[PDB]
Amino acid sequence: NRWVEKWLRVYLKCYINLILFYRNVYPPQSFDYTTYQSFNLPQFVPINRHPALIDYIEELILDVLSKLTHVYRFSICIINKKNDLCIEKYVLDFSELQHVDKIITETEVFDEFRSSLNSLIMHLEKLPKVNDDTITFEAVINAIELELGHKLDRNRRVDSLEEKAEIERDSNWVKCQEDPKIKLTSLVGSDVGPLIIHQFSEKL
Amino acid sequence: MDQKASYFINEKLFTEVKPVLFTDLIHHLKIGPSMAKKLMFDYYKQTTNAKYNCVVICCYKDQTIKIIHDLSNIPQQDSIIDCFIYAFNPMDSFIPYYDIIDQKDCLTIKNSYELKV
Amino acid sequence: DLHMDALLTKFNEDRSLQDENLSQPRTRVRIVDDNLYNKSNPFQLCYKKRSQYYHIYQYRLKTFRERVLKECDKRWDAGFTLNGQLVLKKDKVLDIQGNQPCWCVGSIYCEMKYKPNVLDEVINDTYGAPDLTKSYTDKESDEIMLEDESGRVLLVGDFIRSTPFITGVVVGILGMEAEAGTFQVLDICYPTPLPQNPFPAPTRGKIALVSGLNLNNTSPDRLLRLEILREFLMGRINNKIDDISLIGRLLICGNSVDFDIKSVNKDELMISLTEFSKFLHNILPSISVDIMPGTNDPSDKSLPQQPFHKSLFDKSLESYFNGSNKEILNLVTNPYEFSYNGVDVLAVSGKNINDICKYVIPSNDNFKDDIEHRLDLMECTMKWQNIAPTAPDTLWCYPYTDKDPFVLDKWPHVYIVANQPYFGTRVVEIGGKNIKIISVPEFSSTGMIILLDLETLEAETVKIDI
Amino acid sequence: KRSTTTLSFLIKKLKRQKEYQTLKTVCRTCSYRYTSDAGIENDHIASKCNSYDCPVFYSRVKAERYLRDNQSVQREEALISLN
Ligand code: SF4
Repeated sequence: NRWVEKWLRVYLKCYINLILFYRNVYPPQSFDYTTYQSFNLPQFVPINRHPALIDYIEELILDVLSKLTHVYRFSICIINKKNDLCIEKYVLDFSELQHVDKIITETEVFDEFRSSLNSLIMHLEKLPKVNDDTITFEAVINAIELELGHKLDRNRRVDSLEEKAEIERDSNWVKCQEDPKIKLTSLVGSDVGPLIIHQFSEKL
Repeated sequence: MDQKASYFINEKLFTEVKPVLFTDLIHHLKIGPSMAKKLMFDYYKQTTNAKYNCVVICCYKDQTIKIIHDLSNIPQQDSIIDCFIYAFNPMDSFIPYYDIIDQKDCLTIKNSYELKV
Repeated sequence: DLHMDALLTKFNEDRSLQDENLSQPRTRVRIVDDNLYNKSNPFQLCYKKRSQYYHIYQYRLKTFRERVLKECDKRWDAGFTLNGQLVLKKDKVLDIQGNQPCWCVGSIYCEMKYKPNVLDEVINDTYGAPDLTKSYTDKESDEIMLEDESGRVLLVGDFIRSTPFITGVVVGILGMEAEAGTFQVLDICYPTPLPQNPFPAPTRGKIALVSGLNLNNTSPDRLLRLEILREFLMGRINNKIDDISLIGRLLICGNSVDFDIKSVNKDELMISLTEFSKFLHNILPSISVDIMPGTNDPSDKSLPQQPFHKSLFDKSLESYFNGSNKEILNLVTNPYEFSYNGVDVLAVSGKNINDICKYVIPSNDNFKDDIEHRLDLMECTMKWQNIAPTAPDTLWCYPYTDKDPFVLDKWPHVYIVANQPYFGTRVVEIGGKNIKIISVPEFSSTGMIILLDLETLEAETVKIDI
Repeated sequence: KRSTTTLSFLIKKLKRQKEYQTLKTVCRTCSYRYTSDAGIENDHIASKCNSYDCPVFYSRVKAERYLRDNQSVQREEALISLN
């Protein structure tokens, strides 16, 4: 957790921004290609410049990093708005992540991130174009041993910003279930020492 | 060699998704630019399963270098002095990456001075 | 005329595959700088030493007046008669009164109002800037005076109209008073011609002129163009070593990185400098590199910008910065005079001409933002022997003491002004000497590089699409 | 060999210098009302204005004091690190 958090946050930011841009979740005019977005990105990743969207993405990534000790799968679901049905699912496996109980040069980490993001972009390019006008996205995680929404039964008298952040992050999730022609396409992840991440995608 | 180069290009194009340049062949096989361009052209053939985008550039007269985009209407075809394949792009946006390269023995032109330590 | 595959088959299948031994690579032509260690770099100042414009103005006025008086004495010497009568010498502006020709020396006074865009830019970043347009509209114009410490006279006529002028420039007006305190203009004298080094007749190589790299974290196409330039300079693309090996040196003339200094942090600038260092390390073993500070580069806002630093570069370049390896890498002051194989070339990043062009002058009725107008401005800069006519804009406090380096002391063989919107070359004959003026365009947009021959002084352009 | 602290030093110094240049340009443009001049002797006259009713004067004098401030020691530190 020394340098793992920063690289993981950068990778999550690149992943979310690429998925938003290439699936037309937000207008392409609001995205710009850049390498610095308060962190040196491994590539020229198109990052949205809407302040509310940036804050939302950063908060979600921080929450996921906080809960990383108990979550083994992070998914961004693409759901239509005419009906609440998921049409595309991108799964980011976290099978123990090779957690650093006790850390490697940044160059190889960025090279592996470049390979994984290039695989993701190559998969996304061949997908059919998605129309504008109310296509939206959704975030779902798969947990091992946790229970959220139950930390507000003691009146949670906050004292500092850390306690308020913990309370708001515990209460910002709801319980969901596991739920044809589902097509599974495995992608390229990172095989570096500290970070062992597997990438998946779903269609239909 | 048409075998090591093809294997390296296939690896760098499919195993680790990254655009491959002819300069990559120059640095890997320790060959001159002309041999690298010929090997790239050879790999362009025998490609019944085409799963990449070719980035081709041509050299005009008056020392002008252009990147072909339209691929249908190339202006001033009579003034072309050279045309080759610059890279194989597995994605749509080229956007390559550049790193530190040790040109110990792959240099075709060297400056008159030598690095003194 | 044919499909792309046909051209690829025609060109690639007939590859030469010759002369590429790769064990004995062709040696680049040797190009040296005679000013690497000689003495007294005029533009090398001390930042620690640090309004002082009064002394600079006095020195400039004295030197220019002395030179113009010498030229006038050479040209308008006693005994020179006009068509009707003899011309007299007048020391003060008030002595030119009569129906006889006469000449006097004084500074030129013009309006030179600021452009509205500059006014808006400075107003938006001051927090209390007044309506500066009122300063120009209250006066509500188009005239030129001649100030020589005794008054001013209006310079009417036609010879004075067809010449661009900047305030503070002294001249040798020779005319006739006609009907009022307005003085006609018939001939104009400039400072006496300066010495020039002899042309080194003789083999000889060329030098590449590139400026305006503008390495930004938002535009990746500029990185592609820089990589293509790196490949072309190494002979990987042209495949004609017999011509590539003649390019002795590469010259970057500023604007390596583009950023907003008002809102910037260390990380993104460090990323850009690491990219620049990667390019340098990948190009240094094949060719020598000379780097110049730019207007938007991380160097002093004034015009005499000192060399960058030994730092701000990757650790892979630490071998070149040990001090012994200066012929392959050299960081230099923004204005400099390279003695390339005896060919003295003066290089300016273009801040002076850019600062002159931000003024709207209600004069010179007989170009608007054209290459010809800027070329005429540069020619006037050589004529006036003043690199920076607009001292309050380009120059800073304490340029020097009693000897301003920006006043020319020796005309160079080749004059370079970089970071210009358009490219253009023009040779001018001033006092029997020949100076070549080169306008280097920006590389970020229309990324042309100028190949200057050191044996015949011909500038050929190389254009890279993307 | 240090590209972190020196880069911040240059960032601060260049921001200060550009702010000072903008203030001087504004003062020169305002003094054009009286001087009707653009070159030298206009900025010299503008530098002698001591109007207490305009914030630009306060900003200009603050910037001038800050240029002559301890930044001289900061420049010396940069010189030592560069060497
Ligand atoms: S008064 Fe305010 S505005 Fe007028 S010159 Fe002095 S500072 Fe500039």
